[PDB]
Amino acid sequence: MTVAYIAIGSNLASPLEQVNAALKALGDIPESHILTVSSFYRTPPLGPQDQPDYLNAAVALETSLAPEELLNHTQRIELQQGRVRKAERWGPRTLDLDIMLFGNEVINTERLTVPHYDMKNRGFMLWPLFEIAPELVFPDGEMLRQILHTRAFDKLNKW
Ligand SMILES: Nc1ncnc2c1ncn2[C@@H]1O[C@H](COP(=O)(O)CP(=O)(O)OP(=O)(O)O)[C@@H](O)[C@H]1O
Ligand SMILES: Cc1ccccc1C(=O)CSc1nc2nc(N)[nH]c(=O)c2[nH]1
Ligand SMILES: [Ca+2]
Ligand SMILES: [Ca+2]
Ligand SMILES: [Ca+2]
Repeated sequence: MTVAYIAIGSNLASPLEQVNAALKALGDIPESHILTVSSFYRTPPLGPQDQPDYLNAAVALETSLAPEELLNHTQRIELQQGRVRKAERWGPRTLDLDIMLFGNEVINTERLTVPHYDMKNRGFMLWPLFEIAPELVFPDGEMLRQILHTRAFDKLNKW
């Protein structure tokens, strides 16, 4: 088994409903069990700002799936919750499931890059992650606690 950490975001079609439904669906992924769910946070949009605020959360999922098999499931769940691809970069969406970490693994395939390429620069990923895994160490040895101690991030407000 490995513990995967997944970032959840939603800013369309009742984000609380989307995230609750996503948590049910994540539990239903085979060879996998949810260990921990963070608080829900209401966060201002980064990137384009002409969209509603996000609900952000993090989940710890213990799994014996291959990393790309986990991605298969997270993509399925997004699509089944009505996620539609628009032309605008970083536009709003009903559900976004980003695989932040897959144990200590470094993965670089055509479909999957882990650790998530920008997570160390995103408070809306790191703060919920710290809530559920304060002892976390990244594959490169960096400590989550040290990043959050050193780098300027806005505090998150709970939903
Ligand atoms: N760690 C990861 N988690 C989820 N998807 C990933 C991933 N690494 C690569 N991908 C790939 O990323 C592709 C595009 O996903 P999108 O959701 O449109 C990017 P985004 O989440 O809007 O932006 P971001 O990656 O800057 O957060 C997916 O089809 C998937 O194949
Ligand atoms: C941080 C950042 C810097 C520069 C350009 C883009 C971005 C995005 O994250 C864009 S996509 C995105 N932006 C987001 N904003 C919030 N609050 N929550 C999210 O889950 C979320 N996802
Ligand atoms: Ca399961
Ligand atoms: Ca994302
Ligand atoms: Ca995504």
